[PDB]
Amino acid sequence: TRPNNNTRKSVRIGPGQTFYATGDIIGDIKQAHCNISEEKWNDTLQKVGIE
Amino acid sequence: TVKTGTVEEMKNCSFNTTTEIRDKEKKEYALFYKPDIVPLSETNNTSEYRL
Amino acid sequence: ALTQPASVSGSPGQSITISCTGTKYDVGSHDLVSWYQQYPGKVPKYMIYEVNKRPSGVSNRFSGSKSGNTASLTISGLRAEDEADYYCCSFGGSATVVCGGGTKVTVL
Amino acid sequence: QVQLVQSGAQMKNPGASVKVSCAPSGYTFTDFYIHWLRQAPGQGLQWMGWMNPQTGRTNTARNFQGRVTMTRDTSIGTAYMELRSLTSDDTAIYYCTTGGWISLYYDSSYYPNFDHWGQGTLLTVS
Ligand SMILES: *[C@@H]1O[C@H](CO)[C@@H](O[C@@H]2O[C@H](CO)[C@@H](O[C@@H]3O[C@H](CO)[C@@H](O)[C@H](O[C@H]4O[C@H](CO)[C@@H](O)[C@H](O)[C@@H]4O[C@H]4O[C@H](CO)[C@@H](O)[C@H](O)[C@@H]4O[C@H]4O[C@H](CO)[C@@H](O)[C@H](O)[C@@H]4O)[C@@H]3O)[C@H](O)[C@H]2NC(C)=O)[C@H](O)[C@H]1NC(C)=O
Ligand SMILES: *[C@@H]1O[C@H](CO)[C@@H](O[C@@H]2O[C@H](CO)[C@@H](O[C@@H]3O[C@H](CO)[C@@H](O)[C@H](O)[C@@H]3O)[C@H](O)[C@H]2NC(C)=O)[C@H](O)[C@H]1NC(C)=O
Repeated sequence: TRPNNNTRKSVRIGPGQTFYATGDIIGDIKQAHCNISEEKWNDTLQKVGIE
Repeated sequence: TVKTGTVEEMKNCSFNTTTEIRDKEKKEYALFYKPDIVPLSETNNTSEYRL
Repeated sequence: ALTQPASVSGSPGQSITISCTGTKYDVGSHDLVSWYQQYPGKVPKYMIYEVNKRPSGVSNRFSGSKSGNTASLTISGLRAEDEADYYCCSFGGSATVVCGGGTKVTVL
Repeated sequence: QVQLVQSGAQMKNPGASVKVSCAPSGYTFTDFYIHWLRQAPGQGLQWMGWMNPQTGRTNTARNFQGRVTMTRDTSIGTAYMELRSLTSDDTAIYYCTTGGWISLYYDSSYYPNFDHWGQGTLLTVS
């Protein structure tokens, strides 16, 4: 996940081209993180150890 | 420094973008991540950066 | 901002409800609705935090609900102690919270 | 138990600006958000802004954008709120309240969970 509420703003460049980039973070600040169960990962390393 | 508070990962960059008309340039900004941004050469550690 | 009725009344032993309504953004988007009691001349009190959950110390007489772009508190087993103002505060716009005008309760 | 102390009553002429102060007690200062609330005499509650005491990030309602700024001192364990461009209609009670729980992984800033309320302080403009 990425908890923070990024916006998106377009920058007009040249004849009709646009460039999308972040404009603001309307919320608070976060940490991007990934979650795995510790029990399931212990099992899936124990069995990989056995094999 | 979004709303009185620091964010460690994102830089608020401002650059002169070209409008649709070739003559007129416009000052524009966007929040670029780190990794995407590198300090620029030939300057005395100032706040000048490039992609 | 955010609409609420002005007042409500009933006799002791009855049950009454107080409603709150807002746009699809404020109340319709999240289950973040909280109800605060206030006796006149006192700091408010803390009754319902999520739309249908109570904290410690709050009687089971009080309970909440949500439906679409509106939510409502339920007061059950009325007595003279329930004569107080009640405000709803809910998740507002971007990263804000907006509060209603408040409803007065009169126990006959 | 926990208590939230606030400044005493205030009196001002229009345009003077006031910095109200809040001082929580009984819990770690940087573990819970601080939410600032207003109640004009005879009116309903109105929300001004929240603050992240861990990092000083703050946000205010649209009808206070720039008109209000709030900061804190973690060493003292207190929070401040400066209101600018006073009118006669700003006469109100101001409450300091304890919001959600800070964590690095989910935004609890906007959660309307005002667990504990300050005593409230009266600001008078006339
Ligand atoms: C990836 O993994 C990470 C790590 O596991 C995940 O981070 C964890 O995420 C959890 C949420 O999913 C988070 O849980 C929180 O933990 C705190 C720790 O104390 C806990 O207080 C929180 O629970 C309260 O708040 C929730 C909000 O909905 C309530 O549902 C819950 O019932 C608790 O409410 C009580 O305490 C609140 C404290 O603010 C009160 O505001 C609230 O009103 C309620 O009442 C108390 O106060 C009353 C007085 O006002 C009193 O009368 C009453 O008796 C109560 O005392 C919540 O569970 C973990 O903390 C978090 N871990 C870390 C390390 O950050 C992450 O989410 C994962 N990501 C994904 C995408 O899965
Ligand atoms: C995350 O950010 C989005 C915006 O990037 C927030 O959604 C926005 O919420 C505001 C509420 O103040 C909406 O404003 C309203 O727009 C309507 C027209 O759509 C207008 O008539 C109203 O007067 C008001 O201006 C805005 O439209 C809406 N934008 C989107 C794209 O949904 C969202 O609330 C944020 N969520 C969190 C949890 O921070």
